[PDB]
Amino acid sequence: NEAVKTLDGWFCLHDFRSIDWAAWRELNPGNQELMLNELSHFLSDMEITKNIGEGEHTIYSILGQKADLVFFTLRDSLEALNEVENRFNKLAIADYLLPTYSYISVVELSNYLASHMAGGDDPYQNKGVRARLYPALPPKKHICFYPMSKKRDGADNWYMLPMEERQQLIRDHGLIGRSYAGKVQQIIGGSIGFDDYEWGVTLFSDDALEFKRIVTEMRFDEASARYAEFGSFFIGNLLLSEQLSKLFTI
Amino acid sequence: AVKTLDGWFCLHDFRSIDWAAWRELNPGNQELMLNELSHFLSDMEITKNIGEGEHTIYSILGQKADLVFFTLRDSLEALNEVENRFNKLAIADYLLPTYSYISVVELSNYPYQNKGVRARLYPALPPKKHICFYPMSKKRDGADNWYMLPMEERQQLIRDHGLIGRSYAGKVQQIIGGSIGFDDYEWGVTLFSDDALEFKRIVTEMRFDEASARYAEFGSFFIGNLLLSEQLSKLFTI
Amino acid sequence: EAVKTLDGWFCLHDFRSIDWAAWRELNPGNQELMLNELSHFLSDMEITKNIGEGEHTIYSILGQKADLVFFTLRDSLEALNEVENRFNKLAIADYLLPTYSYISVVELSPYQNKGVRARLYPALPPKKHICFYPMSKKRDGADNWYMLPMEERQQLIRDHGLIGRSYAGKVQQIIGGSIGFDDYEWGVTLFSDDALEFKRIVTEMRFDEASARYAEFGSFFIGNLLLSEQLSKLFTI
Amino acid sequence: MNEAVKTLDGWFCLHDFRSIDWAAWRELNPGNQELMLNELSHFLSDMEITKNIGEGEHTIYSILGQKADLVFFTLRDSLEALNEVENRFNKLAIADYLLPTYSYISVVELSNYLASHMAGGDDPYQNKGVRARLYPALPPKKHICFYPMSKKRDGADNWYMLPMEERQQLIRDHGLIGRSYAGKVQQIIGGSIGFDDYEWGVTLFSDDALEFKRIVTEMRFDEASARYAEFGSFFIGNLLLSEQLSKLFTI
Amino acid sequence: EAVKTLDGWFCLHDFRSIDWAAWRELNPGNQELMLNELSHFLSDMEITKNIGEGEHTIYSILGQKADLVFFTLRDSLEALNEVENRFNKLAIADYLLPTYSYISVVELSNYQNKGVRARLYPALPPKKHICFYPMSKKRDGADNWYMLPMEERQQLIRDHGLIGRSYAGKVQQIIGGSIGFDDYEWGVTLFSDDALEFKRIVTEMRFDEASARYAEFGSFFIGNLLLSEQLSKLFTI
Ligand code: FEC
Ligand code: FEC
Ligand code: FEC
Ligand code: FEC
Ligand code: FEC
Ligand SMILES: [Cl-]
Ligand code: NA
Ligand code: NA
Ligand code: NA
Ligand code: NA
Ligand code: NA
Ligand code: NA
Ligand code: NA
Repeated sequence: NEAVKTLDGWFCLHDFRSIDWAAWRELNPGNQELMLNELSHFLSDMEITKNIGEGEHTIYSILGQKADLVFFTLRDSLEALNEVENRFNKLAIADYLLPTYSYISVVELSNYLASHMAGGDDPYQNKGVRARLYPALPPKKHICFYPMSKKRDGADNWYMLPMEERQQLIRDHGLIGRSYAGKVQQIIGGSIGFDDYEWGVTLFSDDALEFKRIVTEMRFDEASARYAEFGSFFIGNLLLSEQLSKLFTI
Repeated sequence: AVKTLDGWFCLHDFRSIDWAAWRELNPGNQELMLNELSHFLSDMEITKNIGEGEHTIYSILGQKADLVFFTLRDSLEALNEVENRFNKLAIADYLLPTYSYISVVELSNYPYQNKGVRARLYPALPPKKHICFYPMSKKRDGADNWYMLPMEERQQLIRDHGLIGRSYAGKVQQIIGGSIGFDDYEWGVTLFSDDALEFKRIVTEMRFDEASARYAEFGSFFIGNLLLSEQLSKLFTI
Repeated sequence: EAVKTLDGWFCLHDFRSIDWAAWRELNPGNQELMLNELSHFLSDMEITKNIGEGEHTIYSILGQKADLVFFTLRDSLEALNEVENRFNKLAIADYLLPTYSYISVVELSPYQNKGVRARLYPALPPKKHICFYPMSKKRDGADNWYMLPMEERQQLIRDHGLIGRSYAGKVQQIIGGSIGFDDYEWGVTLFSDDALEFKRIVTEMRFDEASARYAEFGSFFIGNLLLSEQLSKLFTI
Repeated sequence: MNEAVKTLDGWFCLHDFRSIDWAAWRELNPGNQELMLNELSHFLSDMEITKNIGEGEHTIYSILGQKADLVFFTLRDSLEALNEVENRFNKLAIADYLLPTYSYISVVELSNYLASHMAGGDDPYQNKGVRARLYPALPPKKHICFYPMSKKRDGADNWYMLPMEERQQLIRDHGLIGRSYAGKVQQIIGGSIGFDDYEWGVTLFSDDALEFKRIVTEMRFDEASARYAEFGSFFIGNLLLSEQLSKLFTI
Repeated sequence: EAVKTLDGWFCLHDFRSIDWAAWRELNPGNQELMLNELSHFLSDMEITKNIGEGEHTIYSILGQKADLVFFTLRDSLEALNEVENRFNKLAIADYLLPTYSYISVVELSNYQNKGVRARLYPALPPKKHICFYPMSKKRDGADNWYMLPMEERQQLIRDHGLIGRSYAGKVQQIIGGSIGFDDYEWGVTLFSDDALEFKRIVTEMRFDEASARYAEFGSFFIGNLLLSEQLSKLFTI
């Protein structure tokens, strides 16, 4: 009956793309170089915004046919995020990066558990809270993304549960997640009102098998076993600018 | 069974921009097509001014769409004519259809001369910075069957739903379009706000209210930023 | 305990999207030739109608699902498929892209009775608007229509019909049975001069137990009557 | 504890649904069209040879609606032979104009819910009546109906949790309805557990398409289907002989 | 309460459909050059197989879902993604259209032991046929695998394994865990010289409670072994 409340940080876009190798193959090397030069300029623009504290971004190569690349971008406004989107699509090389999936969310800190001492202070001025709402992206070797929702299915209805019961379920969920400290970092984007599921979940690790371990362990925790609804899963490997030229060289 | 008052017919027209093909046009042809679109929109502005409809444009975040054209007309004939004349614009070959929704502005009984009722059936569109659209239906699933509830139960559920919505006065404006008989869900919901986080807040709060917790089925969600006709030239300039 | 039906014309709902980008590239003379051929095809349809061997009508569809629906009725599946092939062989059909179709047969849940024939071989009323959607009856746990005893189903059907009778002169329905023919169990076509009547009747029925508990719906399509004269206007950019 | 159904299995089956790309076909001049039709005609006569030496069957139906315009139903004695027919077909020049819209892989199946021959030590695959079912001759009926289906595993309606004697009863009652359509509807059941996305592909043949509606409707009120049937898409079509193809493909 | 797993090679199931119409437009010379490049690519993968750093095989797939599956196993996600990108950059890959893929890791559950290594880093038997499908365990009302206590689940897995052991020598299985990696929880590959053994084992398991009550299935793919030396014949029109 008591709705969850959230603190909300950067707006987020997960932008998945497949490379149109057949078309790219037809460009002569000089034109490929010009397009990669322009992309490097765009990416340095991204880096400038990161270095003044106004957003974040990273790129991972995606395994399988769902995508070749994910561009994960965070900005302080939907206007800025959409401007990045348009600037990217207007790049010459974007004609060769075909959209296969996207997700819009906002970094979310819910109030199921406390993130700071109660008592009148502005949480947005708490620098530990800020480090979570406006997260620096760890350059971990692997990324995992998937959206999810909470079930509203007969006797398994998360949104009919009272606050104290949801708090208990989230608390137990967090005990598992905290046991992966130093092995898995999570960024939770809330997407109710913004996209097709209720959260977009990003995990970072140097060992992709930690994704399998934590997701499996949580699936036996009642919060997920009874109430999790999952979308598609995407797994990838860190892709640094220095590796893009190689990737786009046939 | 609920009864309703019904206002303007509505089209949400979602479009993706085909940049790769647009890029191949020389600047003169791009300008010609944008000028044709500009006259199309000024003709829609006239219809808006004479009180025979409304329309607005928002840029859409993510890959679902680049633009939404939200048009309201007093007849399905007029609405279909707008749609066909839009599709026949040269520039429409570069605006690819990704999703659409058809509905009618709805006011339930949970009069047409009443000026306050008219303001809702024939709504002026607020030029808010952000839009949110999603369709939804009510469940008919085992023990969670909205349409098997007696009228008094549904009236209580709607009443509690409305109390939440009233607490967002001044922060979120809603247009509810009925679509039973017209499209694949039962309502199209359009929200307008200067702060997109208010969409997240109102939709989350309603999801813990029984009327939605037990009975709501949701389609896809679209969020966007207001786009004025005068900004189209810049958007389409590569 | 299974229902028995009387069966009439075989029906095709053929939804098409207009490929404006390609159509735009045709010079005016070629557009005119293709419209001339289409006008010949439609007069062929009209001849079958006028000798009592079928029916047909065209409506413009709102939204992106389709631009046009061609609703054709014929006395055999061979004749229905032949119309289909003739239509797709038209030059202009290259610009009418297929987006959805439905196959059904007009259903009454005797064949010399004139009143029955008027239902099995229905004249299409030239109403301003059309509504189409397919549906099935649920087989879902405790909401299982096909496990109900005949007398229960009969009662549910009765109350459904009372609602329908109250829309006499506002909505005309054609019910096509499609069990064995398409992906749902019925195709429902509604005709009216006031499209809000579609919303009213479908909503009122959805609160009736027959639909509230047991109805499963496909996509809905709503449209406006398109006469031959208005086709030339439509296809003139 | 729970006894799984056992099956006898015959020819492997491909239902290959295709849509005609009239816009592309229209751009060919008559000489090149006739030539691609000639190649198709030779292909079909080679299939006819395979049928005549008892190594398979095949038939063609025109499909109503937009799901497809044609179905090529092919039966062969091995998956290697079936896949070679498929590839050889796709390599026909005309196949570029026959766009794939749906396919189904199955194997002609005779379950052991009811007996097909007297118990004993005899090899059923030498029983000529059993063979007539496992390696079915295709009747040249005017109409075909195809749809895949599965049995539900959904809460209290779980077919695969039922004991054998209860499933036997349900199938027995199903068969009583089916046998009442003797001379009106012929069925070929292809099992596809492990081979495709549903558990069976069902093909019906009849000279009156309304018998399809009649039998399927009547069965849907039988408990075996009312409680446990899960249905895919339905396809209905009209017999198309090879000699009718030139007329079909003449614009 | 949660299962713990040993994890071996990372796996890619890469399903492709041949674009026959585009391939037909190529002159035989270009076709041969593209097939030569593919042959070199495959022989490089054979080297990786011979030094024990991975595995791969190719099967032709029945029906329209695909024409080929490329099944590749590598010791890192970096090495797997590199194979994938190298493949897509082959000229011939423009004619091998992607129709489905699966990412998993060979999994041994706890429900250098040289015998363990033979399962985690499996040699691929050159069986005449392959079967692939993904699956998950249900979390649906009263049929919720992940809410069962460990002892119940262990019993269900025990009975499941008895069935699998009775097919030893006829069916070889590779179970890939995919929780966190793809859309289902496992990818299941079966190998056999008799495709009917796929139907027999999968059917028999479906009447076992572990699958009857709790298994959720994706699409099924079946195919015939395709050696590198047979590719020229397949692609020659
Ligand atoms: C992995 C993974 C998933 C997705 C798969 C699954 O849930 O089965 C996953 C799913 C979710 C989902 C939805 C939610 C939103 C729940 C809601 O608001 O109803 C959601 C929400 C939370 N998670 Fe979560 N998670 N999660 C971690 C990993 C995963 N988490 C790790 C690691 C940590 C530990 C890091 C940290 O301290 O924040 C962690 C902690 C939290 C906390 C903080 C609670 C606490 O501190 O006690 C909240 C709130
Ligand atoms: C947002 C949103 C949704 C979408 C569903 C969701 O769970 O997100 C949403 C959904 C629906 C739906 C269906 C219905 C139709 C009920 C039915 O006929 O089943 C539906 C119907 C009503 N709503 Fe609704 N809403 N809603 C608001 C926002 C949202 N509303 C705000 C704000 C207000 C407050 C407006 C005000 O009173 O000033 C508000 C009020 C009403 C009133 C009473 C208004 C009046 O006449 O006074 C009726 C009736
Ligand atoms: C509209 C609409 C639907 C769509 C379902 C929905 O919930 O939207 C709709 C749905 C169905 C469906 C299925 C069936 C058949 C299901 C079955 O179990 O046989 C089905 C069958 C019948 N309907 Fe129906 N309808 N329906 C009307 C409109 C609609 N109807 C109007 C109007 C009338 C009143 C006209 C009259 O009195 O003749 C009317 C009456 C009947 C009668 C009684 C007349 C007769 O003998 O045929 C039968 C039987
Ligand atoms: C039509 C139709 C369907 C699909 C619609 C539905 O609701 O099932 C249909 C569906 C199925 C399905 C699955 C199965 C698989 C059962 C299982 O193994 O679970 C399945 C299996 C069988 N069917 Fe079936 N059918 N079916 C007929 C028509 C239809 N049948 C006609 C006709 C006959 C009459 C046979 C003849 O004499 O030629 C007939 C007979 C059998 C027999 C033989 C039983 C007996 O002889 O007593 C078995 C086994
Ligand atoms: C575990 C688990 C799953 C997935 C669900 C879950 O994790 O709860 C799981 C899934 C499957 C699936 C599908 C199939 C294929 C057919 C099917 O019903 O889908 C399937 C088929 C087989 N399994 Fe299976 N399993 N499985 C074990 C555990 C699991 N198994 C353990 C254990 C062993 C015994 C190995 C050991 O521990 O020493 C074992 C053995 C086999 C053998 C025989 C192998 C052999 O003799 O070498 C076959 C055939
Ligand atoms: Cl902390
Ligand atoms: Na990839
Ligand atoms: Na703030
Ligand atoms: Na966008
Ligand atoms: Na339209
Ligand atoms: Na057809
Ligand atoms: Na290699
Ligand atoms: Na194939």
